[PDB]
Amino acid sequence: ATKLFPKFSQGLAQDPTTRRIWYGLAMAHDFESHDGMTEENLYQKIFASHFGQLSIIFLWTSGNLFHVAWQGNFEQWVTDPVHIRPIAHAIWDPHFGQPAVEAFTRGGASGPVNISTSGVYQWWYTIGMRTNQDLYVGSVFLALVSA
Amino acid sequence: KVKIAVDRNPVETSFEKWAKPGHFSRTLSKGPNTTTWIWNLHADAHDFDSHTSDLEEISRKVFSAHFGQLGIIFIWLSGMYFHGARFSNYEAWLSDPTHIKPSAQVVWPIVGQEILNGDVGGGFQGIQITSGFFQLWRASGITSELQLYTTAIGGLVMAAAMFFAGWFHYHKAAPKLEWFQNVESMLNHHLGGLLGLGSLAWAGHQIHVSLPVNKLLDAGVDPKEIPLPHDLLLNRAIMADLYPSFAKGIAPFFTLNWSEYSDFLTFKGGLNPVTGGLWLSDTAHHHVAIAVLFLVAGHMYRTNWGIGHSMKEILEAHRGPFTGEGHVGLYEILTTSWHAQLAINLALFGSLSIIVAHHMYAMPPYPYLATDYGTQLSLFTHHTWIGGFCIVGAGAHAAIFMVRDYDPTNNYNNLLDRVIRHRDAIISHLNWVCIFLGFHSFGLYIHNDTMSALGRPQDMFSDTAIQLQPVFAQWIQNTHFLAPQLTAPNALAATSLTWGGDLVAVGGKVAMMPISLGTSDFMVHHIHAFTIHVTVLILLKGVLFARSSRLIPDKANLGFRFPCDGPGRGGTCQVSAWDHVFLGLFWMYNSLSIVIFHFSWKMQSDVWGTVTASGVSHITGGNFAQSANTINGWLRDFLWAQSSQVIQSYGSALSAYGLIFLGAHFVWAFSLMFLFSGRGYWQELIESIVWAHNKLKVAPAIQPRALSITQGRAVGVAHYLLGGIATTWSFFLARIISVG
Amino acid sequence: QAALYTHHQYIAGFIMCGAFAHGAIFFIRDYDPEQNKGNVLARMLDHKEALISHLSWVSLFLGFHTLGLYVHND
Amino acid sequence: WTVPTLNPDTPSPIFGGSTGGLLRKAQTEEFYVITWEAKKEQIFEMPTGGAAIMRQGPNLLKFGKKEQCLALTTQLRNKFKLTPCFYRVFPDGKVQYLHPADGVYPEKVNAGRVGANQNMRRIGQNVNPIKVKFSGRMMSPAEI
Amino acid sequence: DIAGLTPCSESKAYAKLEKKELKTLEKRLKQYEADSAPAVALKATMERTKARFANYAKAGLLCGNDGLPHLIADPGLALKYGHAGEVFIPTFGFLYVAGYIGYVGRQYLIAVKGEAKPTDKEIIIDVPLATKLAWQGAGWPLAAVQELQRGTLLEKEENITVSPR
Amino acid sequence: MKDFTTYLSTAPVIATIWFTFTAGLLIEINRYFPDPLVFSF
Amino acid sequence: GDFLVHHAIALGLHTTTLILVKGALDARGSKLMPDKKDFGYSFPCDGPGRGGTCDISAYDAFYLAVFWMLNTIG
Ligand code: CLA
Ligand code: CLA
Ligand code: CLA
Ligand code: CLA
Ligand code: CLA
Ligand code: CLA
Ligand code: CLA
Ligand SMILES: CC1=C(/C=C/C(C)=C/C=C/C(C)=C/C=C/C=C(C)/C=C/C=C(C)/C=C/C2=C(C)CCCC2(C)C)C(C)(C)CCC1
Ligand code: SF4
Repeated sequence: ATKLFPKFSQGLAQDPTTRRIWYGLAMAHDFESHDGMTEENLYQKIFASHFGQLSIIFLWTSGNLFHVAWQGNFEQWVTDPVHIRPIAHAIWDPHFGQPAVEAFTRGGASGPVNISTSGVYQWWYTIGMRTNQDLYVGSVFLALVSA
Repeated sequence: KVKIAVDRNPVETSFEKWAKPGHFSRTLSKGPNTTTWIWNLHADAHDFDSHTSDLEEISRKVFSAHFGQLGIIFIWLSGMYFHGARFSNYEAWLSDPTHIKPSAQVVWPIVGQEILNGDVGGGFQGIQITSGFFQLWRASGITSELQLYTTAIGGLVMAAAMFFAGWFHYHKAAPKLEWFQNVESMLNHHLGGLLGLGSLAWAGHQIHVSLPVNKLLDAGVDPKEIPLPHDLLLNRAIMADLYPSFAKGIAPFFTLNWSEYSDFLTFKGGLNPVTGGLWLSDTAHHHVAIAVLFLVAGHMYRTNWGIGHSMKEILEAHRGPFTGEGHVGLYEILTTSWHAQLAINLALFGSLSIIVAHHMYAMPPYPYLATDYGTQLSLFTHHTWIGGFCIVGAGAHAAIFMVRDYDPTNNYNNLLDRVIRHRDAIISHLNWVCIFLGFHSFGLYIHNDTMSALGRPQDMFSDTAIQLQPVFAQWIQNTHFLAPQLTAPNALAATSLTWGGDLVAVGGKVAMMPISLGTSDFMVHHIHAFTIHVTVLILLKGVLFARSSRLIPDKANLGFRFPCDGPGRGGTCQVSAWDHVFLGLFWMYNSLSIVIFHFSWKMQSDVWGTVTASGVSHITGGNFAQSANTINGWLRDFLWAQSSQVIQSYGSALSAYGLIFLGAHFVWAFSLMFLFSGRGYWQELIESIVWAHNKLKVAPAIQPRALSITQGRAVGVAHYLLGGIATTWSFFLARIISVG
Repeated sequence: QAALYTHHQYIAGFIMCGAFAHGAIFFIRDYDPEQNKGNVLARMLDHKEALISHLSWVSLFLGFHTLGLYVHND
Repeated sequence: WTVPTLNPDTPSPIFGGSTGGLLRKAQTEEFYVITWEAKKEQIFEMPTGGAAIMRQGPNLLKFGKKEQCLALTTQLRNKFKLTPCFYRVFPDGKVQYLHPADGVYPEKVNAGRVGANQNMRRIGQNVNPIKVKFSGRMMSPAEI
Repeated sequence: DIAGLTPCSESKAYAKLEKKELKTLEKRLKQYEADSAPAVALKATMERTKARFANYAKAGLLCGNDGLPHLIADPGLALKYGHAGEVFIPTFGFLYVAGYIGYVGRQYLIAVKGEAKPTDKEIIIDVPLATKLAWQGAGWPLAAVQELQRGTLLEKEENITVSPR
Repeated sequence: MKDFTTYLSTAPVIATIWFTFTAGLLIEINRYFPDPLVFSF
Repeated sequence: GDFLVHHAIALGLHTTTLILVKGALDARGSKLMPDKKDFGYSFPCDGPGRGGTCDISAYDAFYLAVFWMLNTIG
């Protein structure tokens, strides 16, 4: 047989083993050794890939802003930060039992939240955020930029 | 016609070949040119099939080597008795066995090691022994250090005798082949002579020395006032004072009136309540019956007179419908090959060792053994490990027989042939059962861990939640506890206290208490079964796929020990039977580690402890039934809780363990370089350093070469086992010597 | 503090290992000797045994003395 | 010497039936068939496991891969001094001849062979892999 | 003083540690008799211990806040404040003996390369020659600098270098 | 007797003898001069 | 304590540099194999010949270096 996956290497998409699956996952970003790869094509693929990476980065940061702004307590943390702990995000796991959720509910929240050991709260308090609304605005902006 | 057949002066005695290293083989002889040749000199020293190709010479070699091994054992025993005699506190221990701890080693006052001399009690200083020679010596009747010294001298003399015997039988009177190939005479003489007459002689020694001396010692008189044993041999009336049957002499024996020997040949069951060991009358009766049994068994085979069996006839008569020709052709296999014999004998020998360990904790035979916790733990652990190693050796030499000495022309339709001919079914089903046990036996622990961490402890497998009861073992436990009333009408008690019943306490501590079996026991037992089956899988796969396979059709021609067959056909690293032995070693380590952990924690939680006359307060408070279903339970309650003594031993008389702990870790982590990496990298690095020597004209004229693949693997597993086992040794001894 | 510092340290480790890995890939795939005849890049390939030898030496020295002092204190 | 075909009515050696015989590489792709003529009955070893008895006269077997036929060929040749020949059979009735495929086993040189895959330079006269870069696929410099 | 510490003579922590060790040692000593070899060894330990403390106080050692001696590894600093006997003299001693061992070995290697079978005399030591060379190099550094200044210490570029570049 | 001396001239025997010598020498020095840390002398 | 640990860290850096630099510079070829450049970066081995050559590629040198990176950052 001569299966489709993967199309970048013909000799790889030839053998009737399960080596083709693992190797097709492994040689995907080895642009220099695909079939029919010139040099211009190499540079162009690298360029577009860089754009992909930038999109993922900005989308991720928007995610952090969104979850902090929605499920966190950044509005209450700025009044007294030698006190009430940072909040990263909230949990909804159907596998929990009663003392589990009774335990995880900490930091002043109303459900299973877990503490934010990331330093985003101090960063955003220093640079000049004060409320949730500003964080939401930042998240929307960064999602737009990622798009 | 079985007879003596000996040749005269085959090999002369001169130092000539000691100055010619590697004289034994044709390949090694020409002298070194690389550093591979040194390791080849040491690797093939005992490979007696790789010097010549004749049976007789190999047999003579292995015979004299056996003599050498016996000699070194005698030197070892002599050392032990000597150190007991001169550098110990044995007499102070006999005066008071409790509160005086056994010590038999004294260190020299140098850089500061003199803090290792502990306060063992009795006005003595030294290192506490757990080998338990003191209880053995009290069981034999030894009361003075002079007798120990005499035994030491006797041991040394026997050692010299053994080395001379070896020299004699290789150089002056060396037997022929057909002396060796008379297996039936060897069976008769071993079964009768060695086992039987040894049992009978030791029964004699017990009846005439060990029974009365221990009767007086347990009666309360101090050991010096007790009469010397030759007064017990010579004077009948003292024995008549102790056991009145001796006043009638040996008249009851020869007229079949044996019922009058019920004073020193008994059948009472449990233990000596004042001592903690077995009743010595039972022990003497036991060896008498053993000797009669073996002396009867030793007249089974035909040697020179018409009576008796032939092995070939017995083997060739057993063949059924499902197995073709049956056993026809196993006698020629088992009289012309040494590796087959080594395989069978190592197998049964190691399994025998493990059974020794189990019976030895269950029914403590020596006086004042059960209340010396360290001795119990050390003896069980030691015999466990020796059994494991021997069984893996059985695997290895069965593989070597498969590679070298197997000839299919003499072996056509046969049990061995048919096993080879459906190895695929065998290994496939063994693989299946390994995976089944894996998922269930370990997933139970993962599930209990998850449920116990998610807030719901009601959905985990335990004694109070969903229950898994070992109903079979509990039923067998009750069967044997009830045995003295229906199915053993003449015993007064059960054969041990682990089957149930009352408690035996010697000096405040617990000798043995009944053991209960719950859900944690169920799960750990299936863990044991799982690891045992995996090791069987690896070793049996090595044996069956030693000659050929679907991957390599000519694996026999590459030999027993070879690294690969290139990177081709995908890659064929580790296809020899030798590497199957290698991985088997790793899994043996795993399984036995689990076994001895199970024993240690179960005993510290449910058996040992002090009888404070307020019930029983165990050492760890009895937390096994609640904690041995979570991996967190083991990691916290066992490894993290019980390491407080081995990590804080600095400054006390116990710091050697807390200092050999870390070294054991170091060697364990040092093995990983040899295991993970490969020799090409080291070859290139060694080449660059060779350049750095070529610059300064210090080029070694022998050539530096990296280790071969097989040697790198072997060194890796050596360091791995050494580090792991040394860690466990240090941990166990520090813990139980500290709190036990 | 703990998580931030630990995070950036491990990230730095992986990045540096990647740097040397792509050095090796450069030598295998993209190096050309005739274009690089006599620059510093060929000089580094000329005396590499000295480099590997002296790195081996310092590694040995630090290993022996560090482990020795720790074991002695123990 | 011309290229011979086989006669598929030759008997087979006596053997009990192993596990390790033909799987379904034979049903869809190929299986190999070996043939030799013995002189006296004798016990040989299968390259799967077990022992078999060759017959007095022509024989015939069938195997899965090629290393099995080569293993049995080496064993029958260096130990018993016979002349085996093994074929390749496709699962529709197609028979291909191979080993020797020259009449003479490929150690004694037979005039009339054409050498292939045979470079004519010293091993250290290969080009750098920068000068074969950016071709149709992955190429070793010593493949050009 | 030298990086914010004090010498052990007036160091309070020094005497406290000394008292603590003597205390544990006498505690071990209490339960035996007055003629027993246990007590003999224990009193020997007391003597060695107190002598060790006096010897460390006498040599002008420097103790931190734990009361333990600290070594100073700096030529100018140790030579200026009287501490040459803790790193400086030890390093010159070790370099002497280590270069001695290396030089003796190297001379053996050149001595045996000139034979008919260099490997046998490597695996089986020529004991007369080895003892002879074991004496002949007690002054190695002079012979070393002579071999350096004559250019025989270093092989030229007939060493085997990796192929290719 | 010549071959016995040559056997004594092998590598591991001389390693054993020489390391016994060096070990014993250091041990004796550490007995007669107990606990050396600095040189000052 | 800081003295001892800083030396341990220097040991880590010099060792990891040794493995990586050796892998990089011996990527064109070694004496165990003088045409390593014909195989590319990550190839398995060269089989049992010449004493067997496991882990000879530059990929495997970096492979060994990763362990040291993890240790040193540890
Ligand atoms: C009653 C006679 C007798 C006894 C006691 C033994 C005992 C033994 N034989 Mg044995 N053997 C016998 C008859 C006997 N054999 C016969 C008739 C043959 C020829 C068919 C052989 C052929 C034979 C072989 C080929 C080998 C043995 C080995 C052994 C030893 C096994 C090691 C062990 O666990 O011993 C436990 C240790 C002891 C019991 C210590 C006691 C030892 C003393 C010396 C008692 C030995 C009695 C001696 C055999 C009687 C003759 C003495 C001599 C001066 C005439 C053991 C000492 C093996 C061995 O170890 O070789 C050295 C071995 O390789 N035997
Ligand atoms: C195998 C071990 C063994 C040995 C060595 C002995 C030995 C002995 N038992 Mg004994 N016993 C044993 C097992 C053993 N038993 C067992 C298993 C039981 C339980 C059934 C008993 C039950 C038992 C009882 C109930 C009694 C003994 C007694 C005795 C002693 C006297 C035996 C007797 O009356 O004459 C037996 C005669 C002989 C053995 C003949 C000996 C022949 C000599 C040695 C030959 C020497 C000849 C030679 C040329 C001399 C050299 C001369 C010149 C060089 C100087 C004797 C020391 C009796 C005793 O003394 O009680 C304390 C006694 O009452 N035993
Ligand atoms: C009765 C026991 C017994 C006997 C007689 C033999 C005999 C033999 N075995 Mg064998 N074996 C045994 C038990 C035994 N084995 C066990 C229990 C195992 C499992 C571990 C093995 C595993 C095994 C393998 C895997 C192989 C053999 C091989 C051999 C043969 C060559 C041995 C050789 O040259 O060693 C030379 C001697 C040594 C290598 C000594 C080194 C042993 C280690 C490194 C030392 C142990 C460290 C020590 C405990 C602690 C160190 C102290 C200190 C230095 C720190 C020989 C016929 C080899 C063979 O090919 O057979 C033909 C082979 O490949 N055996
Ligand atoms: C802890 C590490 C570890 C683990 C888990 C295993 C696991 C295994 N080894 Mg193994 N091995 C290891 C270390 C380990 N090995 C090391 C270090 C060595 C070197 C000596 C070996 C050498 C070795 C050999 C030589 C052999 C094995 C074999 C086996 C298998 C035994 C069958 C079994 O229990 O599978 C059951 C699987 C488990 C118990 C793993 C846990 C599974 C969990 C509990 C449940 C899985 C469900 C999962 C959660 C669902 C996924 C959800 C997700 C997709 C979202 C198994 C795959 C043997 C084998 O394959 O034959 C049977 C075999 O021949 N190994
Ligand atoms: C700037 C970043 C960067 C870039 C652009 C590249 C780019 C490249 N590298 Mg490279 N590399 C980098 C960083 C980078 N690397 C770093 C930091 C390291 C050190 C670790 C390496 C180490 C490295 C090696 C050793 C090799 C490359 C190779 C390559 C080339 C092919 C990549 C490929 O096919 O991988 C395909 C990618 C994959 C198959 C992904 C595998 C997934 C990995 C193992 C992570 C999995 C962890 C998992 C997600 C954890 C989940 C946890 C779970 C509980 C949820 C390509 C030119 C290869 C090359 O040139 O071939 C000759 C090659 O051999 N690189
Ligand atoms: C415990 C773990 C451990 C240890 C101690 C080492 C030690 C070492 N590794 Mg490493 N390594 C490890 C794990 C370890 N590694 C792992 C898991 C891997 C992954 C595969 C590697 C991969 C690796 C590579 C790839 C390289 C090293 C290198 C080195 C050397 C670095 C130089 C040095 O520090 O000299 C200090 C040396 C020691 C501390 C060795 C101990 C010597 C003892 C103390 C002397 C013997 C004491 C006594 C006499 C023994 C008596 C017993 C008797 C029976 C003989 C050194 C030998 C490099 C190297 O060799 O560079 C030169 C190198 O290239 N290693
Ligand atoms: C490993 C490098 C190293 C380092 C970091 C130091 C560090 C130090 N040395 Mg020093 N030293 C070293 C090696 C080193 N030494 C060696 C190998 C020698 C033997 C040649 C000396 C000989 C030496 C003397 C004789 C003196 C010092 C002094 C000093 C201290 C201040 C001067 C300084 O830092 O100069 C920078 C050092 C270097 C860049 C390293 C090269 C080593 C040079 C030769 C030492 C320089 C001495 C300096 C010029 C004296 C300045 C006087 C000061 C009052 C301003 C400082 C603690 C002085 C002191 O006691 O301070 C209180 C002092 O008098 N050293
Ligand atoms: C003292 C000080 C200073 C100075 C500083 C400095 C000057 C530093 C430097 C530093 C440095 C100086 C660093 C460096 C580093 C380096 C590195 C990190 C490297 C790396 C490399 C690599 C990685 C390589 C790679 C490669 C290869 C391997 C091959 C070829 C290609 C390439 C190149 C890519 C100042 C005054 C400013 C201030 C004060 C303080
Ligand atoms: S040389 Fe090493 S890696 Fe290569 S096939 Fe053999 S064992 Fe495997």
